[PDB]
Amino acid sequence: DVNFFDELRIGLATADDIRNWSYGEVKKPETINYRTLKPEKDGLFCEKIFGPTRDWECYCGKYKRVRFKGIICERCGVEVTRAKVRRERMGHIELAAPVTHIWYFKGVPSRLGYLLDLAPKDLEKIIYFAAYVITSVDDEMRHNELSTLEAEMAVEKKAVEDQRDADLEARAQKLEADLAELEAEGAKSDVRRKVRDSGEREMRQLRDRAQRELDRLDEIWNTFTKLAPKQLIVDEVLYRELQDRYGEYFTGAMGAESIKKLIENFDIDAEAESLREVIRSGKGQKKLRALKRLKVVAAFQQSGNSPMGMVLDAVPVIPPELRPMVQLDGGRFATSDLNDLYRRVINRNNRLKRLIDLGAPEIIVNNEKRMLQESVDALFDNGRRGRPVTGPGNRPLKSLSDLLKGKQGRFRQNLLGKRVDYSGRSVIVVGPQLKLHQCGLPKLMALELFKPFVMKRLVDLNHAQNIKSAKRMVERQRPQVWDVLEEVIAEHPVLLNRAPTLHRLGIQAFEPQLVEGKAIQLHPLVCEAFNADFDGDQMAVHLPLSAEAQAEARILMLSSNNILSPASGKPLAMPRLDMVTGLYYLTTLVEGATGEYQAATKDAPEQGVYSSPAEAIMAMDRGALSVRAKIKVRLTELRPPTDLEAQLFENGWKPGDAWTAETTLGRVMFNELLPKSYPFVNEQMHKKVQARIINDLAERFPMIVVAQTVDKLKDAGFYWATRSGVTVSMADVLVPPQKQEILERHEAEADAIERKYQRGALNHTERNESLVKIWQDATEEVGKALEEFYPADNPIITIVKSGATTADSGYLTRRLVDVSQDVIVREHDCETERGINVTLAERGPIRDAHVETSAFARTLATDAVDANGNVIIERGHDLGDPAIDALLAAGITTVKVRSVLTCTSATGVCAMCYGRSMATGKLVDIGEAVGIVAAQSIGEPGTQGGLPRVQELFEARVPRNKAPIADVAGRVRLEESDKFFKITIVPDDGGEEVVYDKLSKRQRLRVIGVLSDGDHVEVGDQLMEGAADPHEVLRVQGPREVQIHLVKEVQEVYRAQGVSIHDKHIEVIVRQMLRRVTIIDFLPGSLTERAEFAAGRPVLMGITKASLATDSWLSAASFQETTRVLTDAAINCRSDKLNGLKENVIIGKLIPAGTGISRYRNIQVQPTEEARAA
Ligand SMILES: [Zn+2]
Ligand SMILES: [Zn+2]
Repeated sequence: DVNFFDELRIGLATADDIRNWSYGEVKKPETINYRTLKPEKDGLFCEKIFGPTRDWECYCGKYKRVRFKGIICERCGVEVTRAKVRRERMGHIELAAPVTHIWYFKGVPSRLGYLLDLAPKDLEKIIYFAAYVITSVDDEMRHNELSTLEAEMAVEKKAVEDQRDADLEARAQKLEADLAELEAEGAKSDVRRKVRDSGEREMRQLRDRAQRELDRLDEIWNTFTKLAPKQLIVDEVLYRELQDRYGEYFTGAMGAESIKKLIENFDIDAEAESLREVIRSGKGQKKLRALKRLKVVAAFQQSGNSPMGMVLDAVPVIPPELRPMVQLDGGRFATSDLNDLYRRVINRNNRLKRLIDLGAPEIIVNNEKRMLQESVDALFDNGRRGRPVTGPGNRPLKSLSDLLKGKQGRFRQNLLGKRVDYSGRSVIVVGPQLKLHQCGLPKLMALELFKPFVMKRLVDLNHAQNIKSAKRMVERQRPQVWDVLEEVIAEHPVLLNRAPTLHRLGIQAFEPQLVEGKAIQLHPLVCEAFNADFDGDQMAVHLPLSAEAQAEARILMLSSNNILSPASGKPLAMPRLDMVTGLYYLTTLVEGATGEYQAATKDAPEQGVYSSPAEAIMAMDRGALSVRAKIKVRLTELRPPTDLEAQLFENGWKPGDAWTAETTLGRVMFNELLPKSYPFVNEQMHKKVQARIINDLAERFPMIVVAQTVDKLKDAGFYWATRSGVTVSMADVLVPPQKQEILERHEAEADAIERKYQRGALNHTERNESLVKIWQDATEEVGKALEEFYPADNPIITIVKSGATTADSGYLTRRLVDVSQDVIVREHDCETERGINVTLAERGPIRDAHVETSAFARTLATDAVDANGNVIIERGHDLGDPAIDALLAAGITTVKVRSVLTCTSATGVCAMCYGRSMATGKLVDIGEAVGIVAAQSIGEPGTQGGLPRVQELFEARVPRNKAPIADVAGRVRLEESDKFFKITIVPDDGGEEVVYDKLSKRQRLRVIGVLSDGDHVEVGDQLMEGAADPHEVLRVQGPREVQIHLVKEVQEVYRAQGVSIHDKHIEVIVRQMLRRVTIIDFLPGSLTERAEFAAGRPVLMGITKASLATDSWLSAASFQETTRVLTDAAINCRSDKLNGLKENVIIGKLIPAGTGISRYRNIQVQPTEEARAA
């Protein structure tokens, strides 16, 4: 209970370790008495072994008081201690015969098979009593008596030969005399042939019968002469022969005990040195099988674990409370399957003792041992071999393997989650009147949620004197407690979350406000992040308790601090669907509106101007001014545009100054919502515009400003969405009757052309092309009507013009997370000069469309200067959007920017290489777990040329349809075989021509225009449109290029669906694929870390393979291939440093990211001496 450890080591549990764990051997397969329902002595649940059922009470009760702690009762053998030990103490079962641990024997690849060099099929026949095996052979005695045995054996083989030849002549003698005697008597020719045919077969059968024994004897002599330990005999009559004669030279057995003997007479070191020598002689299958086999042999040599652990002499029994036997409510009983699996083991084990003691033919005994062997396999991993053990209803029993994994739908649930106190949920309803940092909380829910809190305040203010009175006071919902609730709730944040949780914005903090009703009121702007429809969705509420937790909610997870998508940097809390149309209408400009500005001439002065913005309101309330009119007024509090601001002042400003411009009264009221410092906009507030303006604000103003500014756009957006006058009815939804009639000629002409196609006037391609012209004619016709058909001021069009309008992908996101979770910023700067080139909106006489996801939010590796001229931007600059335009003037077409691919940080990555945090808009903060955020940023749209191609890339699999890349630079010769293509590259060396043999015409050539014969080609160009083998480009272009390629492919898929993911997210995932280099040979094994590293090569491997290769063994176990990881980890005897965050989550430690880093969890908070005086 120290809560802070360092390592976690695993190793094969020996028979002694098991005996040391156990608190007593369970001897009987008895659960509990059928009458008293008390635990039966010496059986499962035995209180003597595992512990008491009641705290400080022995079984008989002689010592039933709270005293006598840790004293064993001399009548029932029960220790006097808390009943909790009934969940910590184990038992054991002493096996009358050894047994194999199914994990090391059957788990692929066979650990025992590779350890003793026995094929798995052969090994299976040994442990399950299908064939004998030679344990020991005495050479010297055999060699000395070899002569006599040979002589005696020859005599025997001859005696058979003398008999065989002597028998055949007798039958032939009879037939010779018999057939002739029958021939003497009148008989048909066929009769003689039948007898002779029978006689010939009779002889044939007789010689072959003697030949059989000759081959048998020969096999006996050969098998004896070449007898050697580890040999296997399946005949069982041959073996019987070897025992009756020559029985003193050799020894053989079956089952686990023979396997145990071979391990006893086994020299790892002796063997370990032979196989090390064996690797050099024959390269191929022999050395390969030796290479694989040595890994296990070396693991046993380096570690102190005895390979004897693979065969158990004792079996551990899990505590009872984890396999509990419980009396169900309603009279029935329920119990774990382990008890029936343990029952099989102990039942058969005891019967064996019986059989052994009685003395029984080996068949009966061996049959019992095999049964015992199988019962332990079922106990550990049921069904792993043969038909699984089934109970009633033919359902397989839950083995230990199943319950550790979760093989019966338990693992998923463990990472499906664990439940938590101080929580609740309910259906959500819209909260249009809430501030962004607030949420509506049903009073009842907030009551039960804060129950403990309001209880203390209810007692302190002496409404009730004792705590018991406070509990009943809240339980009965006394009217006095509602005043104490607002006091405990004040400035106490809560966490809202809606499943499924895709990105980190799926959980946010809010200021709880007590509300009437049983529904949660959610702010309307956060619907985007939660993907929360109001069709009846429910949301969960959690209550942060500790100071650190509350602070994390106020600072890290607060609603108004998280506005920008942590994937694209785009704003999410930006208005949508209602406020868009409302703001669109407010700012729109209508010609000839009431009060329209008119520059009156020669009879009166202009009538469109107005004294101040307030006056226009009085003209709008009266019928004088339409908010959407083109009037002009003089504003004294808004800031003028940039271009017009220079002409007017250029030296001072207009906090109290005035100025005139012509805009809609609405466009005025709109700009009032923005900050005072922001320049006037004066535009129809299109959907796209609001994104621009909101983006700009995030860069120029703090968060609180944008939060309050978006709050003001919500109110205005809604208010004018109601006065918008947008409703559906018969007229608007009506589809034009003329469109249906015009298509009749459209459909008759497309069909009339089909009647001419059959006649022979079709011309076979123009006809098909002409039909498209007909079909295209209707498309043109609908456009000819569409805007003219429905009045420009149509509410359906206005909604369009304004812009207002599963687990398979989450399966991929899980592998993404598990491969990148340990990637966190660990230092501000690694100081590396390396970087990568960005195209930066090239091809101009023109900005690249993908600059926002490749160049935005980066940092320069080298200064950017435009020659001839001054340096445009200094290295290490943030490369904001304003910087791009400044860079655009210089005419630059490439930029070097730092990246996590080139970062040299020993641990994790550095801030400067990572760059700007998408959520904060500033430099990324040390400790940010950019890996998890990256996996989410990629996984979320996964549910949204699709997921198979993306999964094909991240898993590093050979492309579905392979496409060749250029192996060397030079010109290209193109040839066309029948149904094939040949592509020869004539190098500029010019050396050996590179020929790409056979290429399906179905997978046509790539494009520059389309490639032709004789074009120049570089060292990495893709020759045909398709997916190039990532392992191919790796060996060709090197690690730095494979990353550039993969990112280009992944981002192209997401770009195809209109998803904006910044490259750095994808890069974080790719970086983890090239971290290891294969050695396998100057070193023992391949795939050591690049930093860990006698020549090795750069390696490309999938996320699933890369994540399973992590140094933590319990992280790889909770991920995939559970049984496999433990077996290899137990053998190697690995120790986990508990460095990654997954591990700490399991044991309950602080994750080494965010508020858990060393630098951040050791802050000392003391008040300055200067402040205390006050
Ligand atoms: Zn007792
Ligand atoms: Zn770096």
